Amino acid sequence: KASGTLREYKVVGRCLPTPKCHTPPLYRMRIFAPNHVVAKSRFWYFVSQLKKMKKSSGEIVYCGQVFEKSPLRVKNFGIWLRYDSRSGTHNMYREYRDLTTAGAVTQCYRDMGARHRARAHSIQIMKVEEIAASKCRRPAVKQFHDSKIKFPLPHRVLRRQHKPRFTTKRPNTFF
Amino acid sequence: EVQVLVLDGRGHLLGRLAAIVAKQVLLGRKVVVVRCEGINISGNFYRNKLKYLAFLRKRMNTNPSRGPYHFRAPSRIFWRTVRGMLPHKTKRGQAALDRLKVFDGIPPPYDKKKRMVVPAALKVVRLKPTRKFAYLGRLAHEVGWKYQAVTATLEEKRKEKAKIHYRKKKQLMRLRKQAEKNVEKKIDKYTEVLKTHGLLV
Amino acid sequence: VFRRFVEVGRVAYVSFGPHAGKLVAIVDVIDQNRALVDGPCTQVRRQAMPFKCMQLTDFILKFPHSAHQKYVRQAWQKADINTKWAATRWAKKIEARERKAKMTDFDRFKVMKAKKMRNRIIKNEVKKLQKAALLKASP
Amino acid sequence: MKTILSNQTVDIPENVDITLKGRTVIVKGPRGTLRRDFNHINVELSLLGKKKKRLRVDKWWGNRKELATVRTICSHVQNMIKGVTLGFRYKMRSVYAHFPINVVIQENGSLVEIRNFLGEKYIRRVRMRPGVACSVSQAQKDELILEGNDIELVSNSAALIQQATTVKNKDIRKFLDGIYVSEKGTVQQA
RNA sequence: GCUGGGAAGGCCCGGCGGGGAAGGUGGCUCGGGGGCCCCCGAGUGUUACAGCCCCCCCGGCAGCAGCACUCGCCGAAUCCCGGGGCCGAGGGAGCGAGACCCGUCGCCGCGCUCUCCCCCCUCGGGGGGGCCGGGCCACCCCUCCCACGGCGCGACCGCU
RNA sequence: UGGGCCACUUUUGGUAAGCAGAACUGGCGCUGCGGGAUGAACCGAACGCCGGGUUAAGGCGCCCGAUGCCGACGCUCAUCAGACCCCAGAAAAGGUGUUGGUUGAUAUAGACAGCAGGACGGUGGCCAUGGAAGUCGGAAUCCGCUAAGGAGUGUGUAACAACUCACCUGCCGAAUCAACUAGCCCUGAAAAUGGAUGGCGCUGGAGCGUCGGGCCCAUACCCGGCCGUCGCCGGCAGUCGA
RNA sequence: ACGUCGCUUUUUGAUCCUUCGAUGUCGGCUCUUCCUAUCAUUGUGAAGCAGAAUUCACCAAGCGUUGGAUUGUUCACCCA
RNA sequence: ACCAUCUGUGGGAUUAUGACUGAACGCCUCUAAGUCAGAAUCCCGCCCAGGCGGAACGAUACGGCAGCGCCGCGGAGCCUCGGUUGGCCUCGGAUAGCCGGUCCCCCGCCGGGGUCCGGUGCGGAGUGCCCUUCGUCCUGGGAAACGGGGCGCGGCCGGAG
Ligand SMILES: [Mg+2]
Ligand SMILES: [Mg+2]
Ligand SMILES: [Mg+2]
Ligand SMILES: [Mg+2]
Ligand SMILES: [Mg+2]
Ligand SMILES: [Mg+2]
Ligand SMILES: [Mg+2]
Ligand SMILES: [Mg+2]
Ligand SMILES: [Mg+2]
Ligand SMILES: [Mg+2]
Ligand SMILES: [Mg+2]
Ligand SMILES: [Mg+2]
Ligand SMILES: [Mg+2]
Ligand SMILES: [Mg+2]
Ligand SMILES: [Mg+2]
Ligand SMILES: [Mg+2]
Ligand SMILES: [Mg+2]
Ligand SMILES: [Mg+2]
Ligand SMILES: [Mg+2]
Ligand SMILES: [Mg+2]
Ligand SMILES: [Mg+2]
Ligand SMILES: [Mg+2]
Ligand SMILES: [Mg+2]
Repeated sequence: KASGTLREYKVVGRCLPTPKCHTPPLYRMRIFAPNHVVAKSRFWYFVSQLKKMKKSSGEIVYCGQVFEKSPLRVKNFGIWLRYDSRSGTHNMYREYRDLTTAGAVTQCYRDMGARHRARAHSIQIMKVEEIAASKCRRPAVKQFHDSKIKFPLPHRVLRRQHKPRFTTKRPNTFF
Repeated sequence: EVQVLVLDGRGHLLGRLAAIVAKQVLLGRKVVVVRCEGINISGNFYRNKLKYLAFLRKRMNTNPSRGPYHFRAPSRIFWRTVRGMLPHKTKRGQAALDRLKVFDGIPPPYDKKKRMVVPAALKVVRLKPTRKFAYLGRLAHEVGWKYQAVTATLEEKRKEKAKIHYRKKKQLMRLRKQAEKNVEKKIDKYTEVLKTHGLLV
Repeated sequence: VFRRFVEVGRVAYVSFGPHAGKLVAIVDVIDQNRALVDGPCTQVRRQAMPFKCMQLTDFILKFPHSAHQKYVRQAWQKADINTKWAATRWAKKIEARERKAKMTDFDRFKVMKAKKMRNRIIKNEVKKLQKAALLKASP
Repeated sequence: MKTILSNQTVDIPENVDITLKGRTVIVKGPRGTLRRDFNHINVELSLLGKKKKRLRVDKWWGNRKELATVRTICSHVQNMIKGVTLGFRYKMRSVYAHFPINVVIQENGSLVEIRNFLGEKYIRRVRMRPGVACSVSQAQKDELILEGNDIELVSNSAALIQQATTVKNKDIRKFLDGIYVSEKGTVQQA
């Protein structure tokens, strides 16, 4: 699985009806996927391991994008995940701050890729929870819980380097 | 542009500047890079000196008089880098290489001109402040360039002369502002015309 | 040495992006790279925004962090940030740049003529001043 | 992990005047002027009080490596304060097994000659750093006093003497000759 | 057009309230910077001289994947206009008069006339309104069947 | 024609081999074209001669067409860095370099680290011997004073002694420790002509991981023109202006 | 030590890719350059380094690394 | 002809290594930032060669019509090579900061310090500035009239990389 800007999908599926059980149970999963197609694929992959279910021998009754309930409230996400490193499998718990659950998960995929060289197919999200600032544990997030937070941006590197490309004035960084 | 483009090599990264200059000279422009001893190189000085010592070791065993000519002067080093970025073995590449002039220090034809600066190549924006970097002048001097002293003294003298010229320029601007204060009444309408169209806030 | 600080209430000026050229107020801060930013009176609804497109101004507004847009607008309109920003030299320069760009050919002609005559007058005055300062001889 | 801010404060004594020319700290006191520029470190230096005269070093968004420069700058400034208030005196005791070491102080204590180290004919000649004064003690038998304001220069002069007095091709655990810095302290002991 | 018949959101200080906590408002205590009055930093907390989240007995209004660029999938639920570039292959299409000055022709889409009143410009020429009945839908009433979904009430059969 | 060879996967002999031999499919041979700097086999794609448009694989600092995006998030400093299937170079084992993660523990009843005290008695415990008094060893692991002190973690003496730690306390005020793990980097890491991420060079990246929008061209795909072939065993004897 | 991971192509093997319308096939003599896995010399750290002598390792290949009896020998051994 | 005799040389940055101050990690620490000493190595020197690389300087064509240099834009022209389609005549630089202006102190009437005042997403701004071409002729108001132009003559100064 690749990525993009992930969107969370509630995927509801079930086994196909059989004479043994004409009302097989329904199961819900939250799949953070680029689109509904990959969401269904990851859903089948996950329920194959969780239950004795198959894409062919079952069916998906629902696949709907879960909009963010509070996309304007800064909040802290704790993500329980497990992944296949180059020399085993390990469980990790990570902290993020984002306005969207899906954005927090995308940040998690990017951060795992940067810090542990892990690909999105290795990463396996198993819990995403909005948690309190007091329940935060990682200092990189804990340092942003301050009502009087204040900091300057010290070294503003000019990003319009090629416009103009040639000029008589040396750029000023302090702003 | 048809005019001769003059660059001040102080504070520019070597490859960053040479990459721009190669495209410029391939596009039919005339480029003059001055003060080539002031070009920086990213990475620490001992590492850069080791790299140049390795380039020194690369020579034709059979006859070094035919081998890779290791040019010691900073201007010649920058010129060689530009050559490496140019397709110098063709006629077009040779013409492009000939369109370039490189100088250690600033000769009299250019010390009375305005020197351009390439922001996309400057060390200030292409290097994080915590990284170490080396000066082409120190590196060249320590690998064989014999004129770090005379160039330093001549550059300081040119700095004094340009300081005097700048002092006179400041005096001229002071007089210009005083004259504007004098003829405010006479030029008040032209000032309004300029203001309405945005010149002269 | 620093005089402008990202904080709750600081007025930022957006330089690029879909909201370029508008003022906004910093409401909250996330991950060193983004800020919950909401400028109600300046037609920017609440959203996250990178610090790279912000240019802090010298105005600070007073409201609690992550307060609602109602209180943000109340503080903004009590401060009259629109008129103060219009009064500052930064917005004057931006306005002059815009009206310089929008100039037509006839306006360029008029600018040329006015500037020609104005520079003639100023240069003649400069020559007079140089004469006045040149008529000095006393060691 | 970029910590938002790391700041540290140093109190200036009353009889000391500290001026900031950018990142160049100029510390002036009864013993003179110590100047040092910290332009190799990107920090925010500021002077706060009017009677306390606090000096704050701030570093924003500093990772682990540069977070340690704040205490380094504060300690260097405190060293400057100590130098211009009480001065630095390094007492070195010249120890020898058999051959006495003839230490001769030349012009105004800026040159030290070690004559008979391990009973040889070569005379070591050591030039002290500028502003550093050497002396031969009176209350002690074989003792050298190195006085100055820059702790860097004083201790570097002491190291110059100590490493001039070096034994070669011998068991250094046996041959313990040389001059070693017995103690590091101040002048006026205030 | 659809979605959670979109999520949030903006205004009506949202009114009647409840609960909660801090990234703790005011106040109070402590220790500091400005000539017993102000600012800074450390504790207390439940609203105070800021606010935030959850539940409502209920909301109401505009707008609605926003011409305040927060976050989608599309078009029988889709159309109009404009610009740039490359190209011009083919060469007897006439069932009609019996072609003769010459296939402005096939299919497809339209306009006017062989009917008449008017309206508005123009000095005869332009721009318009139609012109009598039908159905079907929209409005009101009350009216049948079927399909689908949900809820209740039974008779049988089966699963205890 | 009846000498084959190569690649994924399977697979036999062999330490292994660009070795030798088998099975499946594809290719090279018989094959040009874009890409991998270069290359019989790898990736894309197969070819009449041209024009426009668009792609594939691969790229877009300069060589060298195209990121001259105000690209996004992080990681990493190398005094032998790194830089893309085949592929042109590396291992076990280490690091108090930095980052992330797991598990455990101490702590305002005062962590931890520093500076400062104490560090006792039966008992110079039993065998062991030349001397082993805590500290050469074989066994035992108790008691009281206690706040704590081990019949002992070390250094040391021939034995002692004398220092040291376990352990308690003082000063200090707020967090702290250890054991693992896997990312980059470093050590491990030595060959002969002078030399190779292709070169230049590159460190707010021209390196590494994960992603976005654009953009570049092949003989590939679409549209059009032309040539030839193949097919419709296609049409025309109706020149039938009557 | 028992084990275990490597490197090199100065040995000997393994294969037969290039050369059989020919690449003159051992050794010695002469002569130049290159490598370091350093024998000596420069600077060093360590030792069961007192001094002397010696042993291990580091930066390091600038300079040097010899005269002879026997043997076709490379190798081998001895004399100095 | 070591078979005779003579001569054979200095510096720098640094390696290993040993140190300084100083955190990280209220202790320590040669390292993280910043420093020091440091070698048959490296680089230059001394020595050899001297670029399809430059410098300064000298003399520069006859005794007979004979060559040449410089001055004139002096004219008339031939042949051949093509580009281009206003100019910018300049501080030094810092980037965890800059720039401009003013009153006191030094050093000969200006610069450098310190106080004060301004500006700073650089407007005393290269996203900038200067010039700006249809030409004349009547013909007025403004700027000016201490002006404008001489391929006009003669003089002085400055510039050496
Ligand atoms: Mg200290
Ligand atoms: Mg010895
Ligand atoms: Mg719409
Ligand atoms: Mg045609
Ligand atoms: Mg085989
Ligand atoms: Mg074979
Ligand atoms: Mg074939
Ligand atoms: Mg092929
Ligand atoms: Mg190719
Ligand atoms: Mg390759
Ligand atoms: Mg094409
Ligand atoms: Mg390429
Ligand atoms: Mg290009
Ligand atoms: Mg390595
Ligand atoms: Mg063969
Ligand atoms: Mg043959
Ligand atoms: Mg032959
Ligand atoms: Mg031969
Ligand atoms: Mg070695
Ligand atoms: Mg030699
Ligand atoms: Mg001789
Ligand atoms: Mg060191
Ligand atoms: Mg040194």
